[PDB]
Amino acid sequence: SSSEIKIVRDEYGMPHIYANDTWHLFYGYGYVVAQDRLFQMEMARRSTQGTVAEVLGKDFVKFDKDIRRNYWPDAIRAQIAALSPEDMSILQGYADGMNAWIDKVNTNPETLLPKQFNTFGFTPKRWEPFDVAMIFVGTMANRFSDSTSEIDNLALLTALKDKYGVSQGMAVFNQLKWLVNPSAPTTIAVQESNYPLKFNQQNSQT
Amino acid sequence: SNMWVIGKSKAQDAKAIMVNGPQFGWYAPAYTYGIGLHGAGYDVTGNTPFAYPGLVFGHNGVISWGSTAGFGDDVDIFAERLSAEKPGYYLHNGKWVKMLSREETITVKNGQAETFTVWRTVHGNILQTDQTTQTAYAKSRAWDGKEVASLLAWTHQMKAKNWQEWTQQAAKQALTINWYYADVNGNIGYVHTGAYPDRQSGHDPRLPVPGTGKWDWKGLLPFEMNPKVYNPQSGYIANWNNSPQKDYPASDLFAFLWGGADRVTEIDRLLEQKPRLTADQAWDVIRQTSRQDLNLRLFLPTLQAATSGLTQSDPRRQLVETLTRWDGINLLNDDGKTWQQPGSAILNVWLTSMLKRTVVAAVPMPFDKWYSASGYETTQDGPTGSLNISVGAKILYEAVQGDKSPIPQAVDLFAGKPQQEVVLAALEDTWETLSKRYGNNVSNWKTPAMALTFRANNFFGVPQAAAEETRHQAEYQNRGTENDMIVFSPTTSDRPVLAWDVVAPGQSGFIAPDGTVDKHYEDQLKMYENFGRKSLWLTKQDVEAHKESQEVLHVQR
Ligand SMILES: C[C@@H](C(=O)O)c1ccccc1
Ligand SMILES: [Ca+2]
Repeated sequence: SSSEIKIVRDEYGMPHIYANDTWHLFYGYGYVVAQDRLFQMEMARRSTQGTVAEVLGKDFVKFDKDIRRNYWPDAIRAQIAALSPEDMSILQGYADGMNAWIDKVNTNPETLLPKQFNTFGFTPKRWEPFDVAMIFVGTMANRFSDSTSEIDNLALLTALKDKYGVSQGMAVFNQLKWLVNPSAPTTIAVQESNYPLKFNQQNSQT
Repeated sequence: SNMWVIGKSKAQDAKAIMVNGPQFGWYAPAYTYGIGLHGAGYDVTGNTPFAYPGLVFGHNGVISWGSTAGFGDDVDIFAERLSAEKPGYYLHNGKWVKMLSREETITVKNGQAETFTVWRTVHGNILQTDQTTQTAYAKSRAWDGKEVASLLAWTHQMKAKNWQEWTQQAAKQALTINWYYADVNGNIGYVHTGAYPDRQSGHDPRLPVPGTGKWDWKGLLPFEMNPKVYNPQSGYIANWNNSPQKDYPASDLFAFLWGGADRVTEIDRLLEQKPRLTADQAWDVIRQTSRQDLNLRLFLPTLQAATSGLTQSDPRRQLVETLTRWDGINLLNDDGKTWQQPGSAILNVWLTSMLKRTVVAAVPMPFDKWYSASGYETTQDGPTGSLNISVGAKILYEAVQGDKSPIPQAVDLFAGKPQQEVVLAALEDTWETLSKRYGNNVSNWKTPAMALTFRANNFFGVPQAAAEETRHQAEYQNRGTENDMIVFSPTTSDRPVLAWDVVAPGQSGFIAPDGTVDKHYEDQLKMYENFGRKSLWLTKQDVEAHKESQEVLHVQR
C-alpha cells in the first residue's frame, strides 16, 4: 500500500522505516525523530536560527544576533524553491512526519510532552522544510566549513613586518603559517599523485 | 575526527574494513541519530548528526561511506569600500552597488525585544567586527548557494553501488569534507570533497583581498582538482584531519597547520606494523589511538639528545629516561582518577616552558599568545573535543628537526643559544614544578587523568536537555563521539557484510512528564566507555529477528 509506512525498532530502539515513495519514507524518519529527540531538535532549530532568547532570555541575545548575522534565510529559501519534486519530497516529508507526532504531543501533553518542555516553560510548534534544511546548514556548514582568520593573519604579518622588517617579516610569517609543508603526512601517498596548483606566499594583493 | 579504510591487500578474514570516529564533542542526548531507510531507492543503516536526511556514517550492503572534516581553505575575506555619503552602498567594478540588508527582531523571554540590521554584499554577509567608516569585511564561502545541494548530495550518495556513482554525488557536496568509500568486492576510496575558489594569480589566501572587483574569484575549480584516490598501492587510507595530498594547502586558520608533526602518523604505524589486520584488530586501533600521547613521538629524540651526556643522577636525565621506557599509552590507575605513568604531565610542563622560551618569545604581543598552548589544557569536565598537537608544538618541531625540516627558519626560535641548553632548562623547570607537587619519587607520582563529559548544552552552548542530564565518564578517550565499523565480505559470517556502531548515551532522549526516562535513554553509555559496540542491521531478515516493537502508519500526502 502506497500510504503505508512501517516502523520497526530493534533491541537498541533504532528505527527502521519501510515505505514505497520518497515522501512517505522521510515522513517516517521525521516521525521517529520527533519521538526520540524532540526537545533536542527544537533547541537545535532555535540555535540554528537565532531564536533561543525567546525562550531562554537575555543571556542569549548576542548569541541570537550572531547566528542571524552569519546566514541569509532568503537564499536558503530560494534553494529549497528550486528543488525538483523528488528532492522537495525529502524535506517536506521529513517535516510532515515530525508534524504528525508533534500534533499528538500537543493533543495529549499529560503523557507525551517531553519533560524538558515543562521545565523550560514552552511548547513545541510545527516544522517546515526550511527548518530541516537549517539544521544541516547551522550545524554542519557553519560549524565545520566556515573557517577563516584572515583579518587576524594580516594583523600578525603586519606586526611581524614591524618587528623584523618587510622581507624578514614576511619570511617569518611563512615560518609560522606556511602555505604548504612538503613533509606533512598525507592521506594519499606521493606515488599516487600530487596537487597541480601553486599559490602565492608573499601577499601580492597589497 | 579519524578514519581508517583497509582494502583487500591488508584485510585479514575480510575484503575491506572501515572504522570511523568523527569527533564532534560529547553531548546528552547523543550527537548522532541511528536510522535505517528501506524504500524509494534506499536501503541503508547507520547513524547521522542531528538526524539529517542523509546518513554521514553508514552502508547500503554494497558500499559503505564515512567522513572527516577536510580543513581545506574554502573561505576568503573581501575588504569592501564604503563611503559616508552613500550609507549602505559599496564600490564594485567602478560602481556604487547597494548592499542587501534585512531587519531582524530578537524577541526575549522576560526582556525587551531588540531590532538590528544584517548586511550583505556580492561577496557575502558583512562581519560585525573590524568596522570603519571606510571599510567593512565580507566573508566569502566557495559553497555559498550550495548548502541545500550538499545536504541532498549526502542523501543521494547512499544509493550508490560503485565508485563511479558515488563520486558523482561526491562532486555535488560543496563543503570542505573528506568522504571515504568501501565495497563488498574489497575496493576502497577517498575524496577530499568540496567547492574551492579558482583565485586570481597572486591571491595569497591567508590574507584578505580588496572587494573592488579585481580580486574577485574567477570561479570555482573543477572536481578533477579535488584530491582523490581509488585502491591505493599502500592498501589503506588513513586520515585524522591531516593533509589529503602532497602540496595541498590547508585552511587559512592561524591555529591550523599540516606539517611534519601530525597525529595521523599514529594510525599509520599501527596499520603498517602488521601486513594484514582482522576486523577486531582494526577496531582496537580506536582504543590505542584514544590513549596515545601525541607529543612523545615528536620530541623524545630531542629530549634524548639533550640528556645523552648527563650523569646518571641528573634529574633532567631521569625525567627523560622515564619517557624513554614509556609507550605513551595512558591508562587509569585503580583509583579511577590518575594515570599510571606521569608522562603526559612531564610533557605538558616541558612543552609549555619550551614554547614560552621559543615560539612565544619570537612573536609580538599579543599574537604571541596564539603559540603558547601545549595542547593539554582542559577543565574539570575535560576536553570539549579531540586532542591534537598544538600550533606552537608543530612549529617547534620544524625547529628541532634542524636541517631535516623543509621549512626555512627565517628566525632562530632558539635565539642563538644551543638547542640542548634550552631543552635542558625547560627540563629544569619541569622538574622543579613537578617535584614540588608530587615530591621527588617519580615512581609514585599519581598525575590527574583527563575525564570525559556528555554535556547537556549543545556545541552552540545552548541547553538541549536539563543540567542534570549531563553524564560523566572517568577516562577521557581521544576518539569519535561515535564509532562505527563496516566489514565487507567477512569470511566467518553468512552475510556479505557486517556493521557495528555505538551511539551514547542512547538512541532516545525522551523523558515522560512524570520524569520516567525512556528504555533507551542510557543503554549505550557503558558500552562506549569499554570500547564495546552493537550490531547495525540491514536486511529485512536481520531487522525482523531483532525487532522489539513495530507501528504501521497510513497517510496520504
Ligand atoms: C567533527 C568534524 C571534524 O572532523 O573536524 C567533522 C565534520 C564533518 C564530518 C565529520 C567530522
Ligand atoms: Ca582564505
